[PDB]
Amino acid sequence: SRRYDSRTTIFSPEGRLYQVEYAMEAIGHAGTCLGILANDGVLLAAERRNIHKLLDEVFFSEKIYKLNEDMACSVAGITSDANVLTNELRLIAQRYLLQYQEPIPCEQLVTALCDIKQAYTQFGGKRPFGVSLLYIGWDKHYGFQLYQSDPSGNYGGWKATCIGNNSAAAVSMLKQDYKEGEMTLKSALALAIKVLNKTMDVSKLSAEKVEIATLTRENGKTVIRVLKQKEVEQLIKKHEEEEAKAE
Amino acid sequence: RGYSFSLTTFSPSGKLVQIEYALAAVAGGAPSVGIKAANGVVLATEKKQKSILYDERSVHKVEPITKHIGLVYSGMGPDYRVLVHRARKLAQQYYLVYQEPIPTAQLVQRVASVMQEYTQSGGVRPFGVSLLICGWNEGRPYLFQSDPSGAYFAWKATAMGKNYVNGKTFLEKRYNEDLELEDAIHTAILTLKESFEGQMTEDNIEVGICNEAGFRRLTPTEVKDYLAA
Amino acid sequence: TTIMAVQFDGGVVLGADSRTTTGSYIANRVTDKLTPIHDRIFCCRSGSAADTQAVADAVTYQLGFHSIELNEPPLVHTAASLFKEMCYRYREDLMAGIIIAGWDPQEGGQVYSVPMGGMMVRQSFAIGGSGSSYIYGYVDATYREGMTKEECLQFTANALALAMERDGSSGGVIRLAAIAESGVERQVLLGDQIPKFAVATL
Amino acid sequence: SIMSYNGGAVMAMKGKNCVAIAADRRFGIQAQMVTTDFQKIFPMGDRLYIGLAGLATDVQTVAQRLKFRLNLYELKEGRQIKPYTLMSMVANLLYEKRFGPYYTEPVIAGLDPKTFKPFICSLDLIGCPMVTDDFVVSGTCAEQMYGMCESLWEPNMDPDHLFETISQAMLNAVDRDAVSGMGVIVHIIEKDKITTRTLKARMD
Amino acid sequence: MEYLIGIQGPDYVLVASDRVAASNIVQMKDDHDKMFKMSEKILLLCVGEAGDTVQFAEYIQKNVQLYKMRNGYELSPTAAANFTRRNLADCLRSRTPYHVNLLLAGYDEHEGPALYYMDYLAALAKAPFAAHGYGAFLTLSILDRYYTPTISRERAVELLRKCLEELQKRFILNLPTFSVRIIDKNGIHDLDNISF
Amino acid sequence: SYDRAITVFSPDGHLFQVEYAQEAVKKGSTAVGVRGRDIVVLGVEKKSVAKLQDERTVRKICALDDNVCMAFAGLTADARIVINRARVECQSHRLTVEDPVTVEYITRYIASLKQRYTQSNGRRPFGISALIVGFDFDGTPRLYQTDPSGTYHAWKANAIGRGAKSVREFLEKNYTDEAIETDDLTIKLVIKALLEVVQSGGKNIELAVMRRDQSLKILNPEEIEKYVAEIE
Amino acid sequence: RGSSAGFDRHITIFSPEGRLYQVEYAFKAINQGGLTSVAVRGKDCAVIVTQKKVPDKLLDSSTVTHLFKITENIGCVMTGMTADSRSQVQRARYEAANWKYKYGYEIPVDMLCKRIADISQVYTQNAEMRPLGCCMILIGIDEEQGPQVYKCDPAGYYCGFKATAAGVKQTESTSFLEKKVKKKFDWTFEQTVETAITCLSTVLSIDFKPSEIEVGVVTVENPKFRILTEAEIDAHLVAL
Amino acid sequence: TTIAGVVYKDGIVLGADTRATEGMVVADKNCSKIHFISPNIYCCGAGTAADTDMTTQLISSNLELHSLSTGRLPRVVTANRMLKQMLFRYQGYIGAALVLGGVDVTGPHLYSIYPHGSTDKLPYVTMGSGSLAAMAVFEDKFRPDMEEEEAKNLVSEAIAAGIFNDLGSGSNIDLCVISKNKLDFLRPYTVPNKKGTRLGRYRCEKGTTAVLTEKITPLE
Ligand SMILES: CC(C)C[C@@H](C=O)NC(=O)[C@H](CC(C)C)NC(=O)[C@H](CC(C)C)NC(=O)OCc1ccccc1
Ligand SMILES: CC(C)C[C@@H](C=O)NC(=O)[C@H](CC(C)C)NC(=O)[C@H](CC(C)C)NC(=O)OCc1ccccc1
Repeated sequence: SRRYDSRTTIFSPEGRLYQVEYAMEAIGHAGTCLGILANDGVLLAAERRNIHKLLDEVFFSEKIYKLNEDMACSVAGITSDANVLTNELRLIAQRYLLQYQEPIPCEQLVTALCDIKQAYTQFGGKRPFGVSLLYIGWDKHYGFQLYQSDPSGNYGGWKATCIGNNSAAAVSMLKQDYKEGEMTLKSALALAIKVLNKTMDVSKLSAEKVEIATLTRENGKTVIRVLKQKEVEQLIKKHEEEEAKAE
Repeated sequence: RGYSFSLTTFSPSGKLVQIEYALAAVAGGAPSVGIKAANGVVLATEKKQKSILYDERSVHKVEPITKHIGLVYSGMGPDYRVLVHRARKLAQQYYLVYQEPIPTAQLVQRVASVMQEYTQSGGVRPFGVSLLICGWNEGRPYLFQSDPSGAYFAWKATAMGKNYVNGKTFLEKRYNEDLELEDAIHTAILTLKESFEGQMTEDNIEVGICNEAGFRRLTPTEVKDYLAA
Repeated sequence: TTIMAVQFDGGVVLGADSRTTTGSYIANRVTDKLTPIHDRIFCCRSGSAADTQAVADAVTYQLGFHSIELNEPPLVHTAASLFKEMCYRYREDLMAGIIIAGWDPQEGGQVYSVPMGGMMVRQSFAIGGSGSSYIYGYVDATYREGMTKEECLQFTANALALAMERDGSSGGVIRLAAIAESGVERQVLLGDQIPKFAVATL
Repeated sequence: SIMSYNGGAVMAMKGKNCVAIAADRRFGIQAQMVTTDFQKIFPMGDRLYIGLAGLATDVQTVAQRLKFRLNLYELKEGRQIKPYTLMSMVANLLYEKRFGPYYTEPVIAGLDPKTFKPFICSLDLIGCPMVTDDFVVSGTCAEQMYGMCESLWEPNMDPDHLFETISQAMLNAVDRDAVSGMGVIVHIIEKDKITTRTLKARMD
Repeated sequence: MEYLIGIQGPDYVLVASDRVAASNIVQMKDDHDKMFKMSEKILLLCVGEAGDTVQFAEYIQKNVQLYKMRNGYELSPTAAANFTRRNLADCLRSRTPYHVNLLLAGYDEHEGPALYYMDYLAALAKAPFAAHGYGAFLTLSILDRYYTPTISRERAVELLRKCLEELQKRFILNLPTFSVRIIDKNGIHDLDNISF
Repeated sequence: SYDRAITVFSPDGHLFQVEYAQEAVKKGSTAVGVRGRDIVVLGVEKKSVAKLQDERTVRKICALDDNVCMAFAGLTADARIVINRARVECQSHRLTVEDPVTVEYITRYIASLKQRYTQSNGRRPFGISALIVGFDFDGTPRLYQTDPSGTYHAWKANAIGRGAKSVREFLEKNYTDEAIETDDLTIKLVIKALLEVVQSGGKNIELAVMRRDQSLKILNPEEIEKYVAEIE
Repeated sequence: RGSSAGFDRHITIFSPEGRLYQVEYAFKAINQGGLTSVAVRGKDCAVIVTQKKVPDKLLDSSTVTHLFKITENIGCVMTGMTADSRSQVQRARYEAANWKYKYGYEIPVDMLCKRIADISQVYTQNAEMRPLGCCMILIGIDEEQGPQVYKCDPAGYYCGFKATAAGVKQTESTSFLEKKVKKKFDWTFEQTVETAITCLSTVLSIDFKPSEIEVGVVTVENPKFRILTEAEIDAHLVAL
Repeated sequence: TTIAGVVYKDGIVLGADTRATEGMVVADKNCSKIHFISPNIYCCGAGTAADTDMTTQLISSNLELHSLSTGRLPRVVTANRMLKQMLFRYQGYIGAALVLGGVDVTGPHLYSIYPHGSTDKLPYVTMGSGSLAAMAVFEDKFRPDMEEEEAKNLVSEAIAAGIFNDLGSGSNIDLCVISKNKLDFLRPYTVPNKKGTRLGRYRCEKGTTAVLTEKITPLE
């Protein structure tokens, strides 16, 4: 019916896609996802929002997903919409592996998903996916990479970026304290903790509100690991000591 | 034919009002409580009929999904029945392929996926129900919640429906990680009693327990004994 | 197989043998080939066991739904028509010869024959099956107009007994059913109860 | 005939807390040998292998499709598949084409990722599981493999004895088969190590 | 039947094919090219039923070129071989199967030279050397006798000539000339035809 | 299947959805292109380096085929879709015609694709305008521009996106046979035209060239700086 | 409490409080008929009694009825819009017949009520169509559970009752039946029919004539659904 | 293949051998041919092993869904109806010969479903290659309303006849007793045939096999 139609996929009089813009607005109200690229590898650091005392942690991670043997991603926005896209990413990666018998390059996987998102914004009459993603991976063409995709379907490679709450503040800080080409995994982790500490206003980084995953190459095989509670606590303790000494 | 445009869209502030309104229907629903014990899970809910005419045993609220999974809800009953049917089908499809009972987490993900489709598909409203799923897989109890939006969480103890905020506060003070199933049942009943607003009988509440033996719905005789104690 | 149906003033009489074969092996020697389509409508099944059972169930579902919609008992002609429509449409795939006999208020006892190919015709009496070829002369010689229910039962029992004797695909026991306004009376003849005809001695 | 078009032989055996899976290396089109390093045993996990025999094209297609499904399952479930579950997944895959099936008869061998219990099984070309506690064979020389395995197999064999028994069974079975042979590869799966060996075999 | 052959060396792949297109009993063409340039370092050699060879080879060529244009880098020989095998296997059980026997030769910057054998059933295999056609029954033994892994490209051409000469002496079909190409780290080089 | 008529006429005969798509193109980054005697040049005004963004993945100049390349101005996601469709068409034309496409042919294909989206059910017009440059088999350089409405034309020099009107006025006054006399002079003209719109200049511009029988070449940042210094 | 946004009073979508106003309006469409129906359950019998209004003598009273036979052992009384009721009765007949064909035994009353409720729930979730403005009450004898009485509604909610009612005077009948049920529940067949008739007469404030109501019963001895004749109704009316 | 079923006084006794052949060679020496349909219904399978497994599994799944929805125990007639209707739809291409038996609210019921979709409700049935041998024992010794022990002995003897008189049947005998308040699943009920003891030792001593290449991959 014409009357009840919302007309999601149409242009505004100013040449703007309102549903896309509103979806990006929903992204800003989600947890903070951080991604940093280093010579040794890549890491993803995210702020955990399900911090209730009665929640049980039984899953692999709250916001870190393994898309492939050598790739991973983090999400920000609608949790249910993120679950749909994570499944599509895993299907896309495996379809490429079946066809070519070689792991999908990271850029190709991001482009494939971003084509799905763009289609929803152009035709179909349905609301766009209100989720933004960060990808980390390794491939034989470009080595370690880090990508970010938005609901609009756009994407781009980054050396360090942040999505979610206080993304603008995190980006300005990473711009200040990122050493292009001279970063290591140890230094990247310290920077991630420092940025998360400042971006998570009204918090003290209790180590239950942050999940950190690192991607590295060991003996020719990609290794994706989620830092344990003890490791995160040690990182926070070191950051506290450094801040105290800086006085 | 049917409408092919989504009825749930993004507000200028960046929210899905229909999902928010769906959650409002859940909050107005009847109280439901779930507790994860050390060696089992207990689902309890308030089944209060409007008159003595209603047959208490006619329709149940704590329905089994498989030999080891249970389900309780808070919200609209008709929508609960739809999800109960889909959950049973998904459990059977998994068993056919893998010849093994579906793990509790996998069932929750599939059911949550169905809920997600209804909040994005065209010409349909979201489910006005929130589910509580209990299971026992790999010698371990499981408890999950599934919101109308298709998002699910793993809980040690939670409450839904009317007065759920107060119920959750009660659970936090009273819940202990090291609990036997019998102790958990007492706490679940007490949590319901905190906002029952009436006199509680085995015919006014429904209780289900999941443990190694599987999932079963406690008979009214058993509920009578627990209420007495 | 041997199925027979006779019509008398007031109702019909149905009969059949009780043999089902898979070559030269008798898979079932007490099979019941008289299927109640409705309260006062029966069908005698011959040919493929699977095809006849599937079609009989389909017609039973159709006729029952039809009867409920129209608050009246079904017509035997309607039962035959549904059988004809199915058998004619799927004549390539089906191998089933059906005799539809029953009683309804409008027309009384009726017998309809639906052989392979989907033909339908009403007859005073009908025979069919593998063994029916051996009693065409007997029924044509011994049939008389205006028989009674008792005479029809004896007529059907004698005809089946002869066919079962001379046919390797027919045997076991004779199952009889008489349908009238009062109801359905089912009978089974076995052992010495089956009519006997002495053999020669050269 | 279609099964013997390319030839091939696979056998799996059970020991004490260990399993062995063996296959021949020949790849040929009817009587002509094309390559003597063809892969038939594929790794489905740390201690889980599947050996496929039959049409070479179907051997590669089934292995690739199985890995496609197994990879998705592991990511979804966040756990390693159990040997029994893999057998069911293979059976479901094979039976999906009951009319026009894949011409291969997989045999699975591995240890359960939790208790490391030995497991072996076979499947028909349409997905009929068969779990045994002694051994399984599949290929053009099935009759020869049965004769050797039946007479040589013993219960509760150490990894060293297991390797000798399966190798002897494979060598003497292919030696009496024309379109199978040209080398034998044996994997011994233990709790903490995988030992892959290539045997000295007749190449005629 | 058309003839294909490929020899893989330490850092090169040598491929040759006949140049005959015969309808029933008359050679309609004496300079036919059976080699398809998949990319700057991959060659596909196709022989089989008329129409199937060109349609399958050209279809794969377009897809490989499209992958290069889309992603900015070319497919590896291994990826191209598996991609070709997937398409052939998928069409095998369909209503329009392709009856083509293939030889894929290519050079990879990291892995190095690669030669792949694929029959019309879509069974992929990697071999140091391979041949297709009825001549394969007659030249393969020669390759087995004289081939070594460390064979120089000069000795490879001599070994190729040995196989072609054997075809002239003992084969019944008239295959006067052959097309010869070599793939190395510098790309695809067209050598002089071996004619008789 | 959603089958509403997104684009419809309005009084005075205007397709507002098409007009709104053009407004999206105007809000896009500036792109320039000139047709030289033996070289075709494409320049794009980079929005910002951002100091942390991989410039390799944000390129606004793409190669449809060996002999054809294009630059766009509008929605980035829409441009990626049109680029993939054009690339597939180029390979298909190669397959069934055994020759490379012509710049006019692929421009016509893209133009038809955009027009079909403005007169179809359940979809909105594309929000990009593209400049397509290349060399035909005859060797004649070509430069075409396509609008979201599906119209296309052949240009000797044009600009699209933000500041298109100002850049086009600059190009009209300072385009001549002498200006395009040499390949280096042609490149400087593109840079000078871009500098008329982009403020910082030099750093915030991406430039690519395509010579006869040669693949697309992207000028390095050092090369752009040398040209910028020479212009100054 | 009564807030609204978008089209929530026009299509079946949630209101700011999550209320489904369209479903609520469908419930209120049941009273447009102006009739009331009552169903009671006894020890070994189930009875459904409904009003029978014949506006004019020109109408053929034999065709103006609200008791329908679904199967030989299941009967129903429909309240609400006539056209919607007839369509629902037709769907129930199809579902019962289909169940028997597929599973080989007669559909239980509760299962039939469930399927109709599931069909109704779809109309509430999908915005293309509107809910049916009718209510169905089903009665039958279960092989193990004895007499059964079930009620569906436009929202897709169903339940089993000892006694229930629908229509204009549903609330008054429920209060009347609740008082009666609180006492002993011996409820012989005569008592059940008398209880159903007296309830309807009391709430409607009228002394029924033999040709002003319809009565359908199922008994354990005679499970087949039966519609009492005018003479049989008169005998019950005279006794009470 | 010898699968047999008998209806005795209190319930049903199902029997089956344990042998599958691929051609004329014994593939599996111990196969479970008595499948589980529901807690009160079981089904013996004969014919194509994959078809019987898929058919019983699918119907068991559908019945379990049916039982959950209704809340009552499933009925043998419902299982029989589901099986025949699917088999008929496949026109006999699913080579599943089945002996369906269970005890429900209406008492014991024993069926026999054929691949083409024809069923027969009988007090005793047999299917498979050794079906005729089993039926000989049933026709010779069957009596109505037999005791449980007598019924078990009869079905065991019937399966034994097929084992020893059919080349497609052998190994152990399986039984399944279904009653109103009991279900005994005697998997190895009897073991008539056993492999002979090995008289000589052929153990391959270490080093008796020559190896060209070896590779060890330790696992964490
Ligand atoms: C009316 C019924 C009693 C059916 C009966 C008629 O007398 N039909 C028959 O007796 C015919 C005779 C045949 C020569 C056509 N036989 C049949 O219909 C038989 C009966 C089965 C129980 C094995 N059906 C048949 O051959 O197909 C089923 C089948 C499928 C696979 C293997 C063996 C048998
Ligand atoms: C579960 C039972 C059916 C097991 C057993 C009992 O009869 N079946 C069998 O022994 C039958 C014999 C056949 C001649 C009917 N064999 C089989 O079903 C065997 C599987 C065994 C290796 C376990 N299947 C087999 O060889 O497949 C051949 C085939 C291929 C395509 C379609 C149908 C059949």
